[PDB]
Formats: sequence, C-alpha cells, structure tokens
Amino acid sequence: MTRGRVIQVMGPVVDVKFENGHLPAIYNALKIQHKARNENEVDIDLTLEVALHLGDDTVRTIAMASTDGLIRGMEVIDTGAPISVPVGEVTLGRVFNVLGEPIDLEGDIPADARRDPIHRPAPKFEELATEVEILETGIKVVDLLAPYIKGGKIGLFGGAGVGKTVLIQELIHNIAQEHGGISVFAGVGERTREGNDLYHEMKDSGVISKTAMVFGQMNEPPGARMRVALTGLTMAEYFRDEQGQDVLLFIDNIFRFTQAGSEVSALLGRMPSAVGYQPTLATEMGQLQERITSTAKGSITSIQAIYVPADDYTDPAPATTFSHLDATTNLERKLAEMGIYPAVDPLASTSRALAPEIVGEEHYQVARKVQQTLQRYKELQDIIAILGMDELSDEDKLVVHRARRIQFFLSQNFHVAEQFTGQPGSYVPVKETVRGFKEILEGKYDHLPEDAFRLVGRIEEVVEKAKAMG
Amino acid sequence: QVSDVGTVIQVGDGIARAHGLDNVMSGELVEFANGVMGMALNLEENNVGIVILGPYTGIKEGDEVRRTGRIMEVPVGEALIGRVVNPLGQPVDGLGPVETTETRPIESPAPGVMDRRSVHEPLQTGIKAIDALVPIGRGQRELIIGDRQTGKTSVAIDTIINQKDQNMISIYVAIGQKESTVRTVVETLRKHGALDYTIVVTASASQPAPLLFLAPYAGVAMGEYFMYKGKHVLVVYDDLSKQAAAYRELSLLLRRPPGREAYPGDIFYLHSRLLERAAKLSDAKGGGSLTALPFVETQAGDISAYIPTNVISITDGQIFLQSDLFFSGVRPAINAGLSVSRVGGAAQIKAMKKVAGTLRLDLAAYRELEAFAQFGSDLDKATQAKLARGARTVEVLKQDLHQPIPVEKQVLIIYALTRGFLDDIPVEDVRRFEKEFYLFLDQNGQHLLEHIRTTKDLPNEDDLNKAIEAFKKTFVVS
Ligand SMILES: Nc1ncnc2c1ncn2[C@@H]1O[C@H](COP(=O)(O)OP(=O)(O)OP(=O)(O)O)[C@@H](O)[C@H]1O
Ligand SMILES: Nc1ncnc2c1ncn2[C@@H]1O[C@H](COP(=O)(O)OP(=O)(O)OP(=O)(O)O)[C@@H](O)[C@H]1O
Ligand SMILES: [Mg+2]
Ligand SMILES: [Mg+2]
Repeated sequence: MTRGRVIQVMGPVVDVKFENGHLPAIYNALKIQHKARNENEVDIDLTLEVALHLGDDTVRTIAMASTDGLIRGMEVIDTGAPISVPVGEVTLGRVFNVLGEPIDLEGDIPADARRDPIHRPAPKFEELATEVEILETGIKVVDLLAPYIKGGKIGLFGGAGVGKTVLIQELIHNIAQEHGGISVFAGVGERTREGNDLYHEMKDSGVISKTAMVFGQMNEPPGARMRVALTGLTMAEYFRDEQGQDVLLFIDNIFRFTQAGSEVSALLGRMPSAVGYQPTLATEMGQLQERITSTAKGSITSIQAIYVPADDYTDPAPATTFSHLDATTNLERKLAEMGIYPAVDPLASTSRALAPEIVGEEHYQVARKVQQTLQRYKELQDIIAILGMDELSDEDKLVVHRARRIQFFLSQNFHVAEQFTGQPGSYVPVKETVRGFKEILEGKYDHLPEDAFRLVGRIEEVVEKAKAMG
Repeated sequence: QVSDVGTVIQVGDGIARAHGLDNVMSGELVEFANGVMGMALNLEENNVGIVILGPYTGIKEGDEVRRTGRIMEVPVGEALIGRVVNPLGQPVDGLGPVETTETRPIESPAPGVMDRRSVHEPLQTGIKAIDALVPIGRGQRELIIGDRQTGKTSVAIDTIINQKDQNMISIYVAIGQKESTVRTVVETLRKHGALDYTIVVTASASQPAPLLFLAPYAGVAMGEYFMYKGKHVLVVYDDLSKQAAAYRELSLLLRRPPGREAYPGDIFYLHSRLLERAAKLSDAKGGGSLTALPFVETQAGDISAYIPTNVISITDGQIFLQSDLFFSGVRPAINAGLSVSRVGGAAQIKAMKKVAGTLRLDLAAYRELEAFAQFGSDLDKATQAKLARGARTVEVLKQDLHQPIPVEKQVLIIYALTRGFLDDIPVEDVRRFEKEFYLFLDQNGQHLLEHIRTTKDLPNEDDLNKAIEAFKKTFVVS
C-alpha cells in the first residue's frame, strides 16, 4: 500500500492512519503533496517525521514546516527511510535548509546524488581511536594554553564584537590549509540577518569554497530547529567516514537545540521534567554529541557556542552540555580594546588536554610557567595602584618586564585579518611556539623593545621587527 | 494462543505495551521479533507494559512478542574477566563471544542481619590521602563525591590498578560516560595490566535510558557470583546521578507523578536496593565480601542537594573532592573537612593506625588556622604549627597520576613527617625528599620493610631514626 490519510491536525503535530501491517518505522519521513481542487483549498508541500505509534494503525508525526491548509483526509506517502540529505563534494559552498534543499540561487541538486539518513546509531566501541591526539590549529594561544583534541568538543564564549566570527574563519582557513580538511557550519535558532552577514563575510574572506552551511534559523518550526544540527552533522560525517579527513563542525547555539526539543516534547504531551525541560534531555544530548568522535580513519571536532540562561551554570541545559565539553576558550573585551588579537583570555581558558601524559613534559612546564607569570602580574597590578610603579621590588620589576612581552607575544596575525590590518597571516607550529615561549621565559630577549612583540608570528619575526625598529 | 505469544499495541520513547501474554510473570524477560530484548514491568488487566532494552527504532505496532520463561538475568562467570560488555552481557570489544555457563537474577535479596560480619580487613588504595586519614575496609561502601573535572575517575583507576598484588576482582561500571573516555580508561587498564582481573560494564550516553537504569544491577549481580564463593570483589559505579536521571526519564515517560526536583518517589529505594547488596559475609556464609565505590557529581559543591543527601544516607562515609583545591596545585584534592569513614579505622593496619591517627583533625585545624592567620601576625608557636607542619603535610600528601605507593612506603614517610624529621627542609623540596627516600629505603631498609610487611606494625620504637638520619646525611637541600 504505502499510502495513508491524515486524521488529526493539531498545530505542528499531525496524526496519520495507515493500513494494518504497513506502518512506517520510527523517524521515517512522510510526504504530503496536494493540488487545490477548487477555490476552498491551497497547494501543500510538506514533510513529516514519525515520532510515536499510537496504536490502532495510527502514527503521530512532527511537521517540518507550517501545517496551515491541511485537511482531514489528505493522502500521505511513505518514503521508507528517515530524512536524507545530499552528501559529498556537491555540498561544499552551498546553503541548505534542514531538508537538504538548497537556499542560494546556484540551482538544484541532481536526483542521482548520494543521500544519507539523518538518524544513525553512534560509532561502535571497536571503531574508536585508542589514543588521544592534539589538533594543531596553528594559533599560538590555543596551541599553548588550551589545546584542542581530535574528536573533542570545545565551548566558545565571549561578548559582542570581540572576534568570535573572525576566529572561526581563521580556524577554518588554517585547518583547510594545513590538515587538508573541511568545515561544516550549522546555525541553530539564531538571527537570519546574522546568518546572512556570516555568509557575506565568508565569501569576502574566501573561506566559503571549503565549507557547507545549514541555517534553520529562529523563525523555523521546532521540528526543523531540532534537526538542523543532525543534518549538519550527517553532512560532516561523510568526509570522515568515506575520505578519512579531519573535519570541523560549528554549532551556532546548542541551547536552541535543547529548547526546540523541549517545545517538541510539550506538543507530544510528555510530562515536564525538573525545570520544564523534556524528560529525554540527557538522551537527546547524548545522541547528538556521541556521534562527534575520533575513529580509526578520521575525526570530527566541534566548536560550540553555549548560551547560559540567567547566567546560571547549574541550570539543567548548561549542566548537561558541559559534561560533554573537552575544552573552553573565553574572549575578553579588555584584550580586544587593548588591541590584543585573537583576544583569547590566557587564564579563563581551560582544557582537558593540557597534561604531561598527552602534551609532553616540556610543553606542560612552559605553559604552567607562563600562567604563573601572568597570575603574578595580575596580582601586582593592584599594588601598582596601591603604592606606585617605582615602589615595587626588583624581582617584581623583572616579573612585570617578562609579563608584558609574554602578553604581547600571545598575539598573532591572522590570514583573514589582512582585509583589516593590511598584513599577511602566519601559521605557527606548536613546537616553534613552545620554543619561543621558553626563550622569552629564560630572558634571552629581555633587551628587545616590548612593542616589537605586539602582533607577530614566530619568534624570529620578533627579532626581525626589533632590527627594523632600531 | 496467548499464553506465550503477544502482539505490540503501542511503541514510543523506549517503552511499549503488548496484548496477550497471559502467563508472563512480573519482571520476566521477553524477546521481540528483531531479537531486541525487553522486560515485563506492569501486568495490567488486559495488557502488559514492556521496557525495551535496546534500539526501539526497528519495533513497530503489530510485531510479535514471545516469552523466555526466565526472570531478568545476566550471565556470570570467570570467562567474563578481561572483557568489555553491555548490561545484557553482550560482548562489545569484539573479541569473540563469552563462554559463561551460569546466570544470576538482576534483582536478588540482600544478605540478612545475621549473615554479616564487622569490616576488619583493609583495602589498600595506593593513595596516601586516602589510606592515611580516610581508610577503606573490605565490605565497606564509600562514596566518592565532587564536581566535574576533579579526579573522581582517576581515584578509582588508581585504586583498581593497585589491587594487582592482592587477591581481589575488580568491576568498573560506566553509566552515561563518553565512549572515548571509556576506551582510554580501558587502554590505561590494559597498559598497567589490570585486565587480568577486571570486568568492564559500559552504557554510554547514546544508549537508551533503560540500559543506563539497568547497568549497576548487572554489575552487582556479576560481583555477587564471586562474593558468594568466598572471594573479594570491588565494584565501581562511575555515576549514580546519571542512573537517577535515566530512572527519572523512565518514570516521567510512564506518567508517574514526580516528587521533589521531578524525581519519583522511590529514587531512594533504587539506590538503597542497589547499595545494600555490598556486605562482608561471615564465616558461616563463607567470608566473602563485596566493596562499592559509588560516584555522585555535585553542582558547585552543593552537598545539600537531594541526590547527594540520599546517597550519603546510605553509604558508610564519603570522600569529598573540592574543585577549589583541585585547581591551584592540590591535585588529589582531598578535603579533610567533609571526608570521613564511619567503618574505617577498625580496618586499618596497626602501624598506620599508630602513626597517622591524628592527621585528619590536625590538618583540619591547620586549614582553619590558614584563614585565621590572614588577619595579621600570630604567636611563634602558631607560626610553627602552621608553616612547619601544615604546609609540609599538604605538600607530602600530594601525589602524581597512576603512581601507587606500597603501604609500607606510605607509613615510613608519614612517620618521618609526624616525628619532625621534615620540619627543617624547605616546603619546595619535600616531594624530591620523598622520591629519593623511597629509593634510599629500597637500598638500605629492606629488612624494616619486611618487618612492617610481616607484622603489620612499626619496625621498632627508635631504630628507624638511625636510617632516617643516614638518609638525611646524603640528601641535599635544593
Ligand atoms: N585578528 C583581528 N585583526 C584585526 N581586527 C580584528 C581581529 N579580530 C577582530 N577584529 C576586529 O573586531 C571586529 C569584531 O569581529 P567579529 O565579527 O569576529 O566579532 P564578534 O565578537 O564575533 O562579534 P558579534 O557578536 O557581532 O558576532 C572585527 O570586525 C574587526 O574590526
Ligand atoms: N593525581 C593527579 N595528578 C595529575 N593530574 C591528575 C590527577 N588526578 C587527576 N588528574 C587530571 O585531572 C583531569 C580530570 O581527571 P578525571 O578525568 O579523573 O576527572 P573526573 O572528575 O572523573 O571528570 P569528569 O567529570 O570528566 O568525569 C585530567 O586531566 C587528569 O589528568
Ligand atoms: Mg559572530
Ligand atoms: Mg570521570
């Protein structure tokens, strides 16, 4: 048969009745196509996702768009599989809408393109990698004080106008250049004008040719907002599973995914959990996050921005999300206004990777010494106002002298910052930055002017700048 | 025919409802058509409520359900040692099937009042900050509680690794953990050789809620098999908070009215039923024992939350790890203010009991004096008791990762600290002092080490001072 009819329409929730022995499986996709027979009807094109089996050959679904115009009795067609989106090379440089349909005017995607199911069990225990590995981003601050992990999840925080977008673009550029991988950006429940601005900025920077974008913004229904993340993830998974690459995945706001899930659960009628969240909050978060893992042949690492309601880090949604994070990078408006880029806070940033077992004894010692120096400078900044610069001891003067150069050497010139500054970018390897920071610690460069360290790549460029300055 | 065959009426959110099955019993295993198993939870008047233990995506209304005749059970045996399995006993590491020949039920009665014996045998965890001032005996159940990223898993891994010499079987149960984390933990166990006697039970965050609910019972049922043979078992539950969350999800899906913080009424009964099976059997029951180390993740150190208080109300103590201490260099992060062992002390070796008995309260007093002395200056004896003792005690209790210390090597350095042989050397040198003193002892006091090992007491009233001074002579400041 493979044909049903609508029997209930209640907002985004639609009930469909099928022939006995022909019910679709959970999470399958159903299509409604209708032509207005007369003036009292409208044309309909809709996609439904199966959610429950209510019994009596009835299936409850969630619509991916508005349900206006539906009429009790319309024919429904079963696709026999979950939502399927195109994957492969054709997705690079294109914008999709959670159904896999393009939004930009470059045209449609041919029907012979390969498509993969949205829903999929997480990779097996056998297929995971046995050892932890460090993703070399090429940015000095991140590679020194908050390393990234292949297959790890990173939480991004910062105020407005500090550099999150330019940092994301530089990460994509560096990964595509050196590690040969690509990136997938998945906006979730955010501003449509912000999405358009991001598209234009990526086109200007030239990053757009190496990335795919799925938006599904605030004005979309909860059913679409709850699956944008999954469709972005399933287009990302293709390159790791089939080509063995290292891939980035950006989720604009993971909190909107939970909020959409809660809204969907309320429509399904389940009993509200602690603070009104869905009872399945942890399970949904696990089913999303556990697919972002390093495997034997590739890896996916995800940079995620997390909104915290009422700044309460004990709220159930941030509490559940934080259990999955492996690192955290915090931006500072103080550094941004001081002129330090990429303005990453060298003390608020934390990472699970920074351990002697993973990163190495030399790297660990250098990083800890840098953090101690910066903490001592932070303490002395109060005494400077309490007493005065000259009243401090000689060892404190040496500590301050080292700290200024350290804090300035943390800055870097980005490839995508050329459009502003006029200076080309630099990709600094982790071994080179460790050596440079050791050299600054040991006092080899105490005679150089502190401004020659301001915004520069390797340590040799610092002495070149000092030579050109004086 | 409805005695042994049923038909599914409803499917959704991991639970189902079947018609027929007139002769099923409460808690029986049932098998769907796909091979996915289930459990008969409710026996209503016309239908049966089934909890699905697996992927429910392949189950549709109208599918056939059949009995198995067995109350919920898991396979047990020595063939399970060195394997990674799910709460149903399915092998997961891919090293072929499991050749067990015996099973035990998930739900079993706990040992009675007259079946138990007072805990009197030490469990050497290999960590100073535990074995010194918060001892753990065999048959005890001790809670490990703290915030995220504090070392809770590291403590359990070190304890499991330290058991190689002792005749004890270890079971590590992971509930809601990340699969990469479980893989890395298994790799550390393999590297240190603990997989010769360890069973790993896993249920990651991607699994459905019933498996998370079910994993600890499978672990304890696997442990009971060795416990009732007169052996000693150690069981580690990596999160009970996530089990509680899974059970809350299950209850809300079953439409049971929630209580405080949306948890169901029997959230206490769940944990009490789980943890009451850990016991120290008597000589009449065989003398076996089972030890439990449940974990609880607090939020911002709120020890007064509902689940932390429920779990504290069951176990025989708690070890509190503080994030404020974990950050800024106190890496074992032991908080002597909130850590206690209610049954321990009677299960501590005589030498350690003789030496380090007062350290817990002395360190708590030092902690209070540390905040009190920030108000200015103090007495000469106050500065002595603070800086000479407390700082050195804190710096010597610190310990590196995956580096267990034998109990004799612990008691030597603890005695050296408590007798004033460390009061002179700088605070920034005592870790090197300990690191070299272990080698010095290995070279020159093997007979004292044998004395402690055999008689479980201090080697001599005074004789140790000669060797301590002999080491201090060859040791150099800075
Ligand atoms: N590396 C850099 N070099 C030069 N200018 C920079 C750099 N990073 C940031 N800026 C400046 O800071 C501005 C902020 O850029 P960006 O859009 O990335 O900020 P944001 O914090 O993500 O802001 P929003 O919240 O509006 O998205 C840039 O337009 C640019 O003027
Ligand atoms: N004794 C130690 N010495 C050095 N580092 C340690 C020690 N104990 C723990 N760590 C470090 O602490 C970090 C987290 O430890 P661990 O994974 O045991 O924490 P946890 O409380 O189990 O965390 P989670 O909430 O992720 O489960 C790791 O980087 C680990 O290397
Ligand atoms: Mg932005
Ligand atoms: Mg852990």
